[PDB]
Amino acid sequence: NTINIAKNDFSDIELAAIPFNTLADHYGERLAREQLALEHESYEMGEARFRKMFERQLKAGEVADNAAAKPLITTLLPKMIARINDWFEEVKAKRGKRPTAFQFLQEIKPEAVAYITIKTTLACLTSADNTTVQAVASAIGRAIEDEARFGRIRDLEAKHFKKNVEEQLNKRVGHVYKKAFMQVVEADMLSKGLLGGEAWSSWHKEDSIHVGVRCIEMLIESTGMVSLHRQNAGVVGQDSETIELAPEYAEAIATRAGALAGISPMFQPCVVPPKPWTGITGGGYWANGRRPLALVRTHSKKALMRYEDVYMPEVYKAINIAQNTAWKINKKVLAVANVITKWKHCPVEDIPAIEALTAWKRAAAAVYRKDKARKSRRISLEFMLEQANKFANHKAIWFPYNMDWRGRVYAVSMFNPQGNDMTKGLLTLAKGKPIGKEGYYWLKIHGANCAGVDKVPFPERIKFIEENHENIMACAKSPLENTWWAEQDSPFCFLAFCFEYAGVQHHGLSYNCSLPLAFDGSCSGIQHFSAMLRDEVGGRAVNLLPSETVQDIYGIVAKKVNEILQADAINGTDNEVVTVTDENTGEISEKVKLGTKALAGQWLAYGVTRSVTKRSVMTLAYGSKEFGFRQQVLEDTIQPAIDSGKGLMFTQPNQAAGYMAKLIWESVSVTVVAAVEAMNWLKSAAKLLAAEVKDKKTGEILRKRCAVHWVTPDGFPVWQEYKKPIQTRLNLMFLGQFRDSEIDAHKQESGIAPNFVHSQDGSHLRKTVVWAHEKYGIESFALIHDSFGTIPADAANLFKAVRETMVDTYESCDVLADFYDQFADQLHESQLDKMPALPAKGNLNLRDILESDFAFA
DNA sequence: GGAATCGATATCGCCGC
RNA sequence: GCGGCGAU
DNA sequence: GTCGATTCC
Ligand SMILES: Nc1ncnc2c1ncn2[C@@H]1O[C@H](COP(=O)(O)CP(=O)(O)OP(=O)(O)O)[C@@H](O)[C@H]1O
Ligand SMILES: [Mg+2]
Ligand SMILES: [Mg+2]
Repeated sequence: NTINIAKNDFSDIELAAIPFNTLADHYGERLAREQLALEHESYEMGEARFRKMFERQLKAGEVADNAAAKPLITTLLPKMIARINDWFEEVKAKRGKRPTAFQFLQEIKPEAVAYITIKTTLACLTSADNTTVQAVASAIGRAIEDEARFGRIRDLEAKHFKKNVEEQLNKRVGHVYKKAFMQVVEADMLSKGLLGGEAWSSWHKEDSIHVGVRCIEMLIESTGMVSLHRQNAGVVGQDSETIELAPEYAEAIATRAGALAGISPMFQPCVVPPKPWTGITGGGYWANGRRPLALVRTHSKKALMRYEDVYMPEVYKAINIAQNTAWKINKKVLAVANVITKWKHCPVEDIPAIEALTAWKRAAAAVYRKDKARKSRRISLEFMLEQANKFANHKAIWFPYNMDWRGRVYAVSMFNPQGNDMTKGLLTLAKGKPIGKEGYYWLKIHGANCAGVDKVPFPERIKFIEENHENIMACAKSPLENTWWAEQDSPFCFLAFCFEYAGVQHHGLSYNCSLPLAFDGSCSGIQHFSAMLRDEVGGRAVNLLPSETVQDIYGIVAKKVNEILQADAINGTDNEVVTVTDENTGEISEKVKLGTKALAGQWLAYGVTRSVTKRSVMTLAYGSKEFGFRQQVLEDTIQPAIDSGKGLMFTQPNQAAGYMAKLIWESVSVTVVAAVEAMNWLKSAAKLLAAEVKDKKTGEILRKRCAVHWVTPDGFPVWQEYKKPIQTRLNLMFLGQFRDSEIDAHKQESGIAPNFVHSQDGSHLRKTVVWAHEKYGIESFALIHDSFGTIPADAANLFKAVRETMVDTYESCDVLADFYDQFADQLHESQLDKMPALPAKGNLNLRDILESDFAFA
């Protein structure tokens, strides 16, 4: 019984009587009457959102795992753990055989029990009918039992062995299986590890009821959450004492849930250009919803305020400029999806084209997930395709844009430009230009990108387009009769285009064409680093330097690795049988340690190509180094290998993947040395600044833990402040939640590298939005972090504006150093030496960028 | 110092138990 | 919180 | 299960 918010609350955002004459005037009565009734819906779609989710929270008893009920259990668990702590001193300070519950409740951490009760309590209390203290008490015990039993595993026996457990534990969902897991763990733990009995088999259902009853007692004692009243006293088959939730506390919830359901808005797009950003907040949507948009998406309220008075117009315009872009539904494209999705889970998934256990149960696991997604993935489809259907007859729709704490612009709504193929393919720009002989040279280029040809020179890409002109046309003539679009690396977009490419043919270059051609960078990551350090080797790689042949970072590190293989294939170490005794069993074993010489043999035997290197290198920007590739190598190619038929050669999977790692790791830390250096330098910087330098002779705080802060080239300032709570409260099979804060130096030193590049690309895009807006009449953009698009016509320009906006930023500054000046005077006296120097620069000439056909942006 | 522990892919979003 | 999805 | 790097004895 939740306080329906859908009253005077949402009523707030009045779509007919509010100071909205501002919009009316500016766009009209209808659109301004629309924008507000929409926004209003968003919330109405937000409340509903909350209810149905809250419905199944009660309907499974998980009403404790709901933010609506978590504020009570915060003042409710201190009262209850204290009373059980006095009660343990009440019978300990009194001779005579100790109560039935007290023998057991002396095994499970009291705090735990304390909670265990609260939860399963409210859970059964929200059941259909059965609330009797009989079944109730039975439940509580049932559970507490489990925790003293399997919590001993996590306490002494698997002190470290638990590592191998935790993992498969969390992965296990639902009370049942989690138990299924812990019993089988127990049966093998005493079968090898620590020995003893199982003094829980003596725990009769009686013992269980006993526990579950003395607790509840403690519960109505310490608190009044539940009043223990008699149900029809004076009857033999009706007089049963039962539990009821204190009407007061029930209101707390119904109320907390009420106000909650009103801050989860379903952000739609706008009917009228968004409300420019004046600062910090109030931006994007127009109404004054009980959920304003922040300029920046941040975690802590204070962190957002640090912006309030900051100056940065370069930035405020970017958002605003970019946010003004008008788009429209691709009415043609949509009636294609409107057909094929109603005849297929995935319009483009299947179209008629021309180690025993640990493996059989390996693929079995597959077949499970692969169907999880196929159903989650359609859950998102059904959404888009709906949104899309709402706004198909609208003349033009707009998207508000925030930023993440590090810069990056995002749209606000759910259905947005930064979608997936299908998504992006329903979205084309509202104002067009006529195309022109140069505007169409780019339609076509795009068309080449959308079909997968993009690592071959632009004429080529055009060759392609032209060789298949008939096809394309086919598709655009009749889309449903031809699946050639579909099979294309980006179908729904690539078919976006085919309807344009046939508009050209029917109207010659005078064709008004609003479709977003987009210029994607190579690996923004390495790029920036390689520029901010003039690394010609590296830039070459991401195509910072112009070339005739599209350079492919993966393909080249592939290379550098095949070169090491063959070098070990001839020299290198030989095998080696080393003895490995198990940590749990103490059993002796024989394991031959494949040597470089052979490992390679295999590698070579398998067939190393771009595809064995991609992921590792493409994530190299987020941190992964030598260690993290193993896992990747192994599962991204070694496993699916064996599990595919090939893989024979993979005698020691782990060893083959331990090795390939290092190879990769050596082959990239020489191709993008830049990225390597810049990242590590940065990583140092943050470590230091994270540290809590003291004197271990006073154990005195010399310079507390410093966060990290810098300012992007376009005026944006980023604040890397990762906080870790000092709490804790792990539970086994039920929950295990909440119980001040401090900077978590690890998170801190981790997230610098990525974040920094990530705020940087940030600046860069915000600038090209501006630059190419002011300097060239371009007023219509497609923004995807590292992907800029515009209409066929302004296209020619964009392409250059970027290669421009870029070289400007790297020429004019050295964020690396600038970044120094930022913390420099914050490094305590003592650490002034552990801070390595800014790596030397290179011989790259940024100005080359301006002529790199392939480093689009 | 030396032996004992955490940790290893970044930010945004949606959905779900 | 874990799971999955999707965006770079 | 390698590499190491930071913590407490
Ligand atoms: N290990 C990883 N973890 C998370 N996201 C990853 C990832 N590896 C790749 N991705 C994402 O997956 C996407 C891969 O798309 P692809 O089309 O395979 C890459 P690409 O950069 O166009 O090169 P390609 O043409 O060689 O495929 C990237 O957009 C990236 O953001
Ligand atoms: Mg690609
Ligand atoms: Mg990526």
